Amino acid sequence: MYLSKVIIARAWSRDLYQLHQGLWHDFLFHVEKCHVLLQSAQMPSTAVATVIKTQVEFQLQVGVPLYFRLRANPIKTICRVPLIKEAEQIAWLQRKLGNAARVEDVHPISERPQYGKIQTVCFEGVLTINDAPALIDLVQQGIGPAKSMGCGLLSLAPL
Amino acid sequence: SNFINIHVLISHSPSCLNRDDMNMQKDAIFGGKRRVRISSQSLKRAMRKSGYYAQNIGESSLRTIHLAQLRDVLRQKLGERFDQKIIDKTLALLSGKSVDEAEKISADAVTPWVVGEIAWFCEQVAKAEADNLDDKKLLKVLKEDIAAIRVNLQQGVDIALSGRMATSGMMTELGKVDGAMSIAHAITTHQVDQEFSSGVFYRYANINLAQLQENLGGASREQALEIATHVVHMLATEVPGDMVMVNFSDMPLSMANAFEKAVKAKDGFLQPSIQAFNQYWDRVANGYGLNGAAAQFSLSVKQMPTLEQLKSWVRNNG
Amino acid sequence: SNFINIHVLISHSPSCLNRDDMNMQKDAIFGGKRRVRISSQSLKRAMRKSGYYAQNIGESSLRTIHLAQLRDVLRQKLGERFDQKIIDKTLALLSGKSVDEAEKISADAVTPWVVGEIAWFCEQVAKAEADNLDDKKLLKVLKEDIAAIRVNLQQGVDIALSGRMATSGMMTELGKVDGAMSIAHAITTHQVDSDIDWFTAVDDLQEQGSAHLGTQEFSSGVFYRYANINLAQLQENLGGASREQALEIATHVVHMLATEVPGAKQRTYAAFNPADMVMVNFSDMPLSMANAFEKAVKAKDGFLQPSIQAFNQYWDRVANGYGLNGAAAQFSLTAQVKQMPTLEQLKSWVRNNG
Repeated sequence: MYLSKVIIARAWSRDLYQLHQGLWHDFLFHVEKCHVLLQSAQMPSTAVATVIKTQVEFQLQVGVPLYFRLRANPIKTICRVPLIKEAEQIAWLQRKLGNAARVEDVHPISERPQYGKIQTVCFEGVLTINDAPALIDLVQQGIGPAKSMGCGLLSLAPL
Repeated sequence: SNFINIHVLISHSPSCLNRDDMNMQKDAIFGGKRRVRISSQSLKRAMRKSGYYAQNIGESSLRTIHLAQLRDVLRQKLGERFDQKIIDKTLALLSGKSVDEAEKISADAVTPWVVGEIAWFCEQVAKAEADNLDDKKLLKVLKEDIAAIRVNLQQGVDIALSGRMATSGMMTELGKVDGAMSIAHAITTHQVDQEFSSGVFYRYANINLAQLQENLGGASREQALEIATHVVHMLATEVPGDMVMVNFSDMPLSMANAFEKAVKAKDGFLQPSIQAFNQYWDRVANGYGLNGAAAQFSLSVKQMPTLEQLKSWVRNNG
Repeated sequence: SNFINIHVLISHSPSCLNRDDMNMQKDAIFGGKRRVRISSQSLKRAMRKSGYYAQNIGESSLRTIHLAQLRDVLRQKLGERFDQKIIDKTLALLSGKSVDEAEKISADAVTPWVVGEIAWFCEQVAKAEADNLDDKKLLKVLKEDIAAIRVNLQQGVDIALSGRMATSGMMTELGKVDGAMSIAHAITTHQVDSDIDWFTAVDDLQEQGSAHLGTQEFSSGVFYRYANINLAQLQENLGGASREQALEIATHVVHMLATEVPGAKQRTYAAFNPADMVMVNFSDMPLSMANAFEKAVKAKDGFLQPSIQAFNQYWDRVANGYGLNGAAAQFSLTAQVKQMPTLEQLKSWVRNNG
């Protein structure tokens, strides 16, 4: 797996839809500022997508505390309507995390809407590793819908 | 001593407490490091809206700027006791805004109101009406006994605790209240970016006993000491959405500087926080020669077995 | 050793102790970086109005520009002592304005008054009235004994410390006072990026959002407080007080500078912190230590600890480089600096002339 720092020329970075194409020329990305973090199965440089820096497969361990950040699209369905309640969001997060890890503490930041509409929510907090390999697959696959719209990328950090 | 300083070292989650306009958790820089923060006005509304407050202190204050839906409410609450005319004149003279059948009338700003206090003014507007008292003269008569008005703040204690500001009408001279309680913004004692740990927040508040007595129309120190105890409880328990220290002094004193150098601990913040608090307290009382009546409740300066004992110790002065 | 210098490092919790007309924290560029700032006039009025002042020093001066209101206050306080005519004339002579029944009589500017001083003048005016001495000769002879006028400033020590300016009446000649104490603006030891408090005002009667929204600037900071006293000038401004009596005033000031905090927004931010270091020395020339923090102090386990290290390191350089001796004592929560474990111990060291 490859962890990267990618810059996508402002000309390209006009709308959300244009974003995944530039990096394509699946994988996972999260917008930092267009500044972007790129998690890819292959090593990532186009004139439309310059690469500042790029390879990692973590050892990890069981029962280990880690900081985490994740943009996601928590929604219901009766159209994919957003989950606005703080309780629903935190419950949503632990659910989709399954048995990979438990949510010790988390702050759900109801991000500003992006453009059909996409209501993103950034979950920040700390986890402890319950199922180590199941956590990796969750990272390498992403979490939630609108995964190509910057959502779904789970970032992890020690303490 | 006139000042009672409350030092709470509560412990809980550093998340989902107090948000800003960007729906992010409030913070603050202290000692050059980030601390999670809960605003003082957040704490105060959490207290006066809680059940404990309603059970021990009484009814909260009606804080509004919409005087038109307000003029409804006092009509539909003081309907019997006062004439529909007088009930409107009172509000008009009080706020300065000429009352009408408008359904949109706004005061200068959001001010806390007390129904009991307003009911009192009506009685004076009543005696005015009967004895003919051109409002200008009436204002003079009422200026002579502010204390006889502050008594009605026993209904709205949160006002007497946190004050009230007015820039319009008769409330300018008669309604200005300087809050008796000074409360800090709650901040963590440690750097919020080893093992997972909960957050340890330092809370500080103090009460001007003499001011509180004055704001309540000349209440006794015993009555004020009672309210003070309720405050100690709410500040030590309530959480928006461990260790308690109380001391008497002639001048207010915060212990926030105990945590100026942020607390570092690989497995739990409470214990080194308490030590940091104790270390600093010793240095301050020693250096500044403070001898006021102190009392500390902590499971790890008269020590107390429980919070309720400390809560009773305070009620008996020192 | 006519000057006693006062150095204070005092750390405050998140607060807004002094703000401008935009309700934003006062600041200052120093060493090329922004420092949160407390104005020297804020400190002085905080001290002037403090409980400690009223019980250790006395009653503070009456500072006003409204002579009609001052006329009524004087007519009340001195009404049993002097005739109404003596009180008026005396006020008219001192202010240079006509004191009648007018609802509004304004002075040139805000002026610090002392009721004891006015009373003393009323007696001279009374006697001059009896000797048929006109106002010109009265002014001529009063100008001969200024010291006898300055005695009354013992009932208004804030004037003796901070001076007085007059542009009308006899105060132009008789009441011009040059302050004995020089005080700096309180400046943070370090660069400060101020925080902002998004606040809200929940209307209990609104179904919508809050009835009012807004922001408020605030921060924490390790402030440096500086001041000094001209002992000779203080003795002078008090009518020729003793060196011991002047030192007594100084120690009260030393106390308040490590203790008193402006009440601005303290009801909702409560940064009631005492000083963490107090330094006092005697010298022939006033000496500030602000250049210890010209290079802004970076945090290393807080701002307080490296601030004091900066202060001490620079203090040693100045003392060595300029051959700076003179009694020096420090109180903290250079071998020449006698360490004081207690503030009270330090205060008595100053009363004892170092």
